[PDB]
Amino acid sequence: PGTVALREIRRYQKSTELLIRKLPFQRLVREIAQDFKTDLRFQSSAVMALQEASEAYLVGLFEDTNLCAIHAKRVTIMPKDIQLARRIRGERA
Amino acid sequence: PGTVALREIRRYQKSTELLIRKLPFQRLVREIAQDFKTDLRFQSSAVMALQEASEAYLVGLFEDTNLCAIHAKRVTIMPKDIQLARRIRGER
Amino acid sequence: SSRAGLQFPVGRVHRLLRKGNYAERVGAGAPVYMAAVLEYLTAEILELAGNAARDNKKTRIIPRHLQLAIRNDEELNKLLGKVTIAQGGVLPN
Amino acid sequence: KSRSSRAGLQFPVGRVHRLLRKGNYAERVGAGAPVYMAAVLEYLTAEILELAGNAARDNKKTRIIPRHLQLAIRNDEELNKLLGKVTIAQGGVLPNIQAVLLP
Amino acid sequence: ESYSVYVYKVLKQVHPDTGISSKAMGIMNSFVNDIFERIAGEASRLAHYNKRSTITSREIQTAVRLLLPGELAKHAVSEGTKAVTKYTS
Amino acid sequence: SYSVYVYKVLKQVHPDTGISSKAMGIMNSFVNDIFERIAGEASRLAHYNKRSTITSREIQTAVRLLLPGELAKHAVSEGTKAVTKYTS
Amino acid sequence: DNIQGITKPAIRRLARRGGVKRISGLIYEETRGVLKVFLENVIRDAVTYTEHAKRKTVTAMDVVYALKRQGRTLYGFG
Amino acid sequence: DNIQGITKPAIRRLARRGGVKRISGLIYEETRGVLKVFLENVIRDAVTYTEHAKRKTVTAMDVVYALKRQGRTLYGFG
DNA sequence: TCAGGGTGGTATGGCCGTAGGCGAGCACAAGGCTGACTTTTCCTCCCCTTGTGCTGCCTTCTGGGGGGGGCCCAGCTCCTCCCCATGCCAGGGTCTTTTC
DNA sequence: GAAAAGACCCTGGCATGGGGAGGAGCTGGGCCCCCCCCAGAAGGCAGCACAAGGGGAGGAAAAGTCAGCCTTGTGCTCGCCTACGGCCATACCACCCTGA
Repeated sequence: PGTVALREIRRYQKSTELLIRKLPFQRLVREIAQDFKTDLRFQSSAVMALQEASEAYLVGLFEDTNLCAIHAKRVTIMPKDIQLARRIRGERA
Repeated sequence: PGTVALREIRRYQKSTELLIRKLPFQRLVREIAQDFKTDLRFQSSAVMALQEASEAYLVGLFEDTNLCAIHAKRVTIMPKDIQLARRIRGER
Repeated sequence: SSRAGLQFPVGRVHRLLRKGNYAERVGAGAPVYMAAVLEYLTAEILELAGNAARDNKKTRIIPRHLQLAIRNDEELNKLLGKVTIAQGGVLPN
Repeated sequence: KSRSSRAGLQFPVGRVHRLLRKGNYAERVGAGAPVYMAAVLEYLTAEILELAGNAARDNKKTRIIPRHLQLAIRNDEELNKLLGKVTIAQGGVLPNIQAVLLP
Repeated sequence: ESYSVYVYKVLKQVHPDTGISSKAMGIMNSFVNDIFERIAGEASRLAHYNKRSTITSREIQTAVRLLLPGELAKHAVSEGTKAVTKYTS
Repeated sequence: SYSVYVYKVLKQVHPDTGISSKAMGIMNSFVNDIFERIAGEASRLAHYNKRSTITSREIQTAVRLLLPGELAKHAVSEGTKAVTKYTS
Repeated sequence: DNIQGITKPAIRRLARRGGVKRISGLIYEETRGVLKVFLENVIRDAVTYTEHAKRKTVTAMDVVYALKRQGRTLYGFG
Repeated sequence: DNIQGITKPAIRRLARRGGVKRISGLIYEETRGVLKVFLENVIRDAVTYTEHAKRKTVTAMDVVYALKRQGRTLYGFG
């Protein structure tokens, strides 16, 4: 139960596509922006710029969470690894 | 062995002095700047600014190192911890 | 400053704006706004740094009080998150 | 006369001049600032593009795509440090796994 | 740029007993000379974003709420619109 | 938009390899970013010494502050070569 | 409600891109909260820029500016 | 060779200020080489400004700007 | 030593007309993706032991901190002026948009 | 990516205020030395508690399977928003003197 994970890593590191479905992500963008301004409109490139950055922030956060996991002599990443990574990069202490 | 370390923690956390000796710090600074430009003078305030920046940087690093030890179920901070903190920070 | 009720110098901030090359034209409300915002922020950071001084049984403000007040907050700490306050020490934690 | 040939350059020293002046960076702008900041960017572009073209030829391809620019930037140590806050769109990540993770 | 004369006035209105040491005055000079460049570096590029040439209370308002956290920007903007209103009037 | 000059540089270094329309919308952002970087640093360098002009000394110091290591060394060399060729 | 459109396969795919081999079952909600905070922080700045330019539509550059305002300059969107 | 002037007691006091309880035996040598690169960066970004201003005395303002350009602002020295 | 009252002007900006691109909304398949389930293997987590490196303490000896003083190169100021960068206009060369 | 037409400012020429490079004067503060002496560092030893290895158990990810659903690629429409244009209104800059 660790070989499919190793080929999944080798598959999703070689590719550059967007791993979050565009329609639900655009719905999330539109549902968040509403609390700031009602009747707001977006371009296609506004959504595709929010997503293309939200999918690099999360990948970087995961490459730091994995480092915390390896530090703790572990392979299963846990929420406390994310918390440590965020605290140390200063995102939210 | 460790209660004297907790009282030490309290003492050096309640205090704002410079924990590195000023003359050795100055000689280190003037040794470092010699590589860049020889016969380079320094102010007193310039060296004090460097020592205030460095002693806050190192103190801030030793707080991330302690987190990287509490993560690994340890109390002894180690170079492994310093490198983990300095890599997650972005410096390494 | 007298017309706008500002203890910060509206004329001086106007001179700083014009000489600072921010734009080629500074309006007549720009330095009035940006001498009430700085004045308010200074008042905000002095309130807490004086309350800390009252907490250390001292009639004087010191960088220790300033760092203590700035860090023991939520929004001032977020704003001044990459600032080194000389002779400030660190919060007892 | 072409001041971007008087220097030996290919970036427009004239357009860099007008951008330096319009951007409000100083009340005056010298006569060598546009030529210096049209050879810094030309050299930096000629470096990143050469590295990305090499990365594309390593993938048996003949057209640079954002993946190759990201590969070149994140593979070179200097460009890593220069572009350390840059999110290259449609770039992916560097193919790399931990050694504590393999069987 | 010394604001030492003015930082001392505003303290006399809030704390009429507490003083500032010369080391803590040299810090508040660095503070005000820092949020001054912070605000009018955001209110500067905002004009260039709009291809505009004038920095006014519309751009200062935007820069303030673009750099100040949460309830701070809700108050920093509040004081300014209470200032420019009196200045023009 | 620097697309034509990025094309010229690309054709000069790698004359067989081409560039995509989205690998070109990154070079434009790259050049626009590393312009607004050196130009802001040279602006600070002029303002601190209380100058009104920006020249190829404030550009050179900004290069030396921004670019790391051999990048800065070679960029300074190229800038000096271009300015000393324009002047001549 | 739309935060669950970031499905468990999507977060796991992102983690596999980040090199994560094994994923605990609580990582998914943590990543959803994290993404929500990131999006809330960037969109606020983008809409503030849009309101300043008096527009009604959030342009791509209005987001690029909100992203370079956070030290996360984004290349590729003009 | 004045890097040994950052003595083990000083590195331990700096550690106690951060909250460290127990210190390994390689922490001192590993902190010396961290402070060395930090100073090597700042005392290069300050001498750059010094040389530009055609001065030979490094000023607190050169240091403060060299620190500001690395994301670490310092309040107190001008 | 610098900000404020008064004059003139002109350029930057405010307001209405407009038309067209793009952004939102609606069906419609229908296959790829997702969600639920099951088995089971591997990973996490706890417990035990030890032996080793870390701490605490004691003594000695050093070298950094606190002054005092000399001097001597360096940074700041003042005045000259000259050489560099700017405001403005003519014309076309180059950069911008479309088509294959 | 190359060919073809257009339109927008690039480059040259002319007149000009001004910005900074230079020489001189000055003074100040940074380096260098001298003395003391006492607190701090360095070394050594006892002892102790903590990190790391070993082992075992169980439970929670992971892999394979199957059924449902819903994103999306497509087509179509409506309209509103926004960039451009035209006209003109007044806000602030350059300048002249003064008083805080």
